[PDB]
Amino acid sequence: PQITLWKRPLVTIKIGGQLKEALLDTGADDTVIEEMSLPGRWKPKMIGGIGGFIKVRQYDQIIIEIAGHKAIGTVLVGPTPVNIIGRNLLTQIGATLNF
Amino acid sequence: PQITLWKRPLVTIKIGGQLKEALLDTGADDTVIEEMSLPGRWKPKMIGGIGGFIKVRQYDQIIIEIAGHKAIGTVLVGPTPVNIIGRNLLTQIGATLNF
Ligand SMILES: CC(C)CN(C[C@@H](O)[C@H](Cc1ccccc1)NC(=O)O[C@H]1CCOC1)S(=O)(=O)c1ccc(N)cc1
Ligand SMILES: [Cl-]
Repeated sequence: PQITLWKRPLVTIKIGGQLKEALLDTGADDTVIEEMSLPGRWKPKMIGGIGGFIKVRQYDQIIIEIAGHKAIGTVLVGPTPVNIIGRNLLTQIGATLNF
Repeated sequence: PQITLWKRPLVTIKIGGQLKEALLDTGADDTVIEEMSLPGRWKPKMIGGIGGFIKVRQYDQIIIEIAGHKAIGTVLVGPTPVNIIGRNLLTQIGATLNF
């Protein structure tokens, strides 16, 4: 699908059995999802941006269905205002920025 | 061009006669650049990032060249980790997300 940017590029995703809305973000290195429970071991990490840093839990090898496309990779779970799909998963679904 | 996301989508921008590096950021509503001197009066603006809200200076009708493409629009100046080209200017250069 070809997504224009007149508005936030939001899509529906499936993770850990729940349905959520997330932003397709080329500016985000890794994917970050709001507080939720995920299975497995995790390790703490700090990610920073506009406003500073937040502490997140790094879960590896998580499966996510992005707009009907399955993908595997690291997911950061923490107090983010919005669910963000980063480059680590955008690449897996073959997303590109065109102009 | 067609930009894959295996690495940060960085591009050269030309603003105020200077060459700078900037990130094509679909998850950013506005364009935010590091401290520098811009012409005209500014208005105050509050923007929200991953770590909270910050105060920036808004300059309108600034001429900016993004990867060789000329745009003219709003540019915010403040304490940002990297120069960010947000949706306000991406729409001007006709950028889309495809997959
Ligand atoms: C600042 C860039 C370099 C990185 N951020 C991505 C950006 O797309 C970020 C996404 C976002 C949108 C709305 C609320 C909160 C975050 N937009 C952003 O700050 O929008 C501001 C600037 C203009 O409009 C509002 S990040 O969230 O800090 C980040 C850092 C590390 C990881 N692993 C993932 C995400
Ligand atoms: Cl590829």
